[PDB]
Amino acid sequence: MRFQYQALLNEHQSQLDRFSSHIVATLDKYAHIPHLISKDKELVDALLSAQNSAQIDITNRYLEQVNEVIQAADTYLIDRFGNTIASSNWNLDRSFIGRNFAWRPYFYLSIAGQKSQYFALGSTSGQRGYYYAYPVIYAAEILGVIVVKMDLSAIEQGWQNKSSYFVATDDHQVVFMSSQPAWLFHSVADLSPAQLNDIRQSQQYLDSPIPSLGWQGDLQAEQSEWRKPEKHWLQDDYIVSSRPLPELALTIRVLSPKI
Ligand SMILES: [Ca+2]
Ligand SMILES: [Ca+2]
Repeated sequence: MRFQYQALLNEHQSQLDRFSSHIVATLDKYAHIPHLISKDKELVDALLSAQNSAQIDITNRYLEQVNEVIQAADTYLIDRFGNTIASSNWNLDRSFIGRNFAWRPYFYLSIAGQKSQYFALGSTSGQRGYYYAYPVIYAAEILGVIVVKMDLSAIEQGWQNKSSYFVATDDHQVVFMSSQPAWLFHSVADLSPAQLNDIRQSQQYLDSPIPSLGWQGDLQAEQSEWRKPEKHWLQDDYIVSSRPLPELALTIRVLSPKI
């Protein structure tokens, strides 16, 4: 079987190439949309007359149309103070209208004039998403931020292997996407109270308890093994190959049971 270990690592490299490709192709359908619509009349006019209900009506219906064309979860416009003033979900139970997101990194970074991206557990929706944001600029001034939130299903559904698993981990090794849903919002390895407090303060996963999956291993290695404490009652160990995707601040990992 060890006569098969290198071959498995080689196959892992191909799986990571194919999945990373799928991820990039899927995100590419949404990444440029905030810039595309950012200066559109409907968005700028709303930011300039945010308390004009007829204008907000026009802008809400436009964002709803855009959101349907791109098949995103939500597309919404935020003023320069962080308040959502128009949104594709204005007519849904999860309406973001009136909610303030100045505390979210995608708003903090984009109101400073740059494009930004982020992933999180949605605070109003309760749904995970990948977020792209872009500043709305008119007459050389930043007036607000436009955001597109993408549901993660098409990415997770692209993992079709039935003999291996994948997880996408953030910088604290918290599992944000996975082919095993039970591992979502758990860390790969134990975290200290201080680390858990930092995650909680960021609100990236809201108030989610972040339990530990308890694996041990070199989480910084491209090719490694994850094991449980010796003599533990379940030794579900794995051969694990990892591929960081810096732009996304996520590392993709493929896990194959060892033996
Ligand atoms: Ca435009
Ligand atoms: Ca084993």
